[PDB]
Amino acid sequence: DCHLSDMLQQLHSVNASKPSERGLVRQEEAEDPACIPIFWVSKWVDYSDKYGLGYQLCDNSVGVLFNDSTRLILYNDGDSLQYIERDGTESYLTVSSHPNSLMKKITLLKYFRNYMSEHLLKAGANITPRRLPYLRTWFRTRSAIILHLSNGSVQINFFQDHTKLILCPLMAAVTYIDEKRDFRTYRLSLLEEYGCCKELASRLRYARTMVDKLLSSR
Repeated sequence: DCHLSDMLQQLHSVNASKPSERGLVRQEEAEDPACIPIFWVSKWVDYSDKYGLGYQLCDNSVGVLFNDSTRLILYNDGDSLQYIERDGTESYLTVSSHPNSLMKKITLLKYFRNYMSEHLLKAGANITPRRLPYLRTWFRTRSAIILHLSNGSVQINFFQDHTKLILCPLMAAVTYIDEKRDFRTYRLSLLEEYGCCKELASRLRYARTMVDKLLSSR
């Protein structure tokens, strides 16, 4: 796939520049507003033992990648749906149309929505952004969950300190959410030029290994 291999080269480039080892790091000069992401995952629920993975995007739409490799998205109007078949065929319908064949999946998505609404907090709820994607694939390690969106964006959420990266290969940009929920969006090639802090550098090193894993899968 194109977007992942571009992302890999982009990450390699920044990491090969050893950006945290500059005399003076000038991270702020690498900031670029035109590169702020439009979509990212604000909440997620791993029910992969039985059903699949539920998630909410920053616009309050919710999606599920089911164990059977199909996907369902509920738009933030709370009635419109997009169903994506195993083979990639997408169709639009409504919850209120009550399609008997999809009622199980609709019920499961509503459960995920309701659970995330009452029991999880929204990630990146303060971000000012600059079609809706679905979750292509995901996996987790001991320290992070990795989410690959259909627009090419890769998001990595670190468990131990609540930090997050949103990587976009189209904009060649990374958005970093630190422990304080402070966020900044950087052009990768400008990080090469101006440097960055040790903690973003280490997470970009981790990100590269994660993109390797996604590619070797694929």
